[PDB]
Amino acid sequence: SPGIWQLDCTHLEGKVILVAVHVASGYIEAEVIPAETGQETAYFLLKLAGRWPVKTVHTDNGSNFTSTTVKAACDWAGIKQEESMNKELKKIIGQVRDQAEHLKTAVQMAVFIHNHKRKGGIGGYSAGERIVDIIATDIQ
Amino acid sequence: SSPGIWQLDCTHLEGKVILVAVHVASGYIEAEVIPAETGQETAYFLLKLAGRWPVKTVHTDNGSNFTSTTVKAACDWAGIKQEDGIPESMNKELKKIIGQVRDQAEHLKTAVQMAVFIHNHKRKGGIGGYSAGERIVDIIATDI
Ligand SMILES: OC[C@H]1O[C@@](CO)(O[C@H]2O[C@H](CO)[C@@H](O)[C@H](O)[C@H]2O)[C@@H](O)[C@@H]1O
Repeated sequence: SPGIWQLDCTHLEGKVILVAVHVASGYIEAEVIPAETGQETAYFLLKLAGRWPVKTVHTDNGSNFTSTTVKAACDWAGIKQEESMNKELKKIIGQVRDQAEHLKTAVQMAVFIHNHKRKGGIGGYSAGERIVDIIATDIQ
Repeated sequence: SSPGIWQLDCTHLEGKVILVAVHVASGYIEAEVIPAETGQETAYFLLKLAGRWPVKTVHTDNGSNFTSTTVKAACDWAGIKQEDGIPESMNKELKKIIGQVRDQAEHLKTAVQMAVFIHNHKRKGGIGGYSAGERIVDIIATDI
């Protein structure tokens, strides 16, 4: 399961947030985009796949994933197309929304907070640690 | 060669600005095309980067975008030690790869990400070696 991601959209302050969750780790990446378009989705996926070993993305079946540009991006990147941390992200965005002028800044603060937050006590791991451990282990 | 050290540079192509972050120990890169080297764009890039990797230190070219208060405030928030002026065949490398995929993309920003993808997946050191992508996670992993 190291190459499995789930992608979802969130709408906030009349803007769109694209969120990718690495399913096995809970690690997230996110971008704020003007609108939920095929071009933006394709670009997002291309960035994701240049950064992590992406094999499969699970999506809602919106039209932004059907587009020919998204299909070309996925073909090129070797990606196959097919809420727990999602309500959380919204939560953290609120907790810090005041520390920032723009929405996209608060979003990236929340991603930061989420990915570095240790789960559990001493002995625990953050999501950022889990994803790299999983991938490093897979590579052996 | 600490695992937490990144170098940021900029490169210009077709009248556009590419901000590049290089994980020094592994050669792994991240990049974005931005409208101009401003404080807020730079600060936004750094905050995203720090959200995705354990960034302890960033070496910069001391450009005016880094001396801006917006960037210094981002580094402070993210706990990044900003090291300005601390010392490049990487930019030559990225530009070369960008050339090899440029006719597959309608827009430069797309060709840049494709180039980043190719660089990070390229096996270095022969069939027996590893890519920058493999190297960064092997270096950064705390519990294998
Ligand atoms: O290069 C523009 C491209 O980047 C995206 C994210 O994929 O926009 C975000 O990232 C840029 C680079 O950091 C920022 O300049 C921009 O403001 C931010 O929204 C895409 O939306 C866009 O196509």
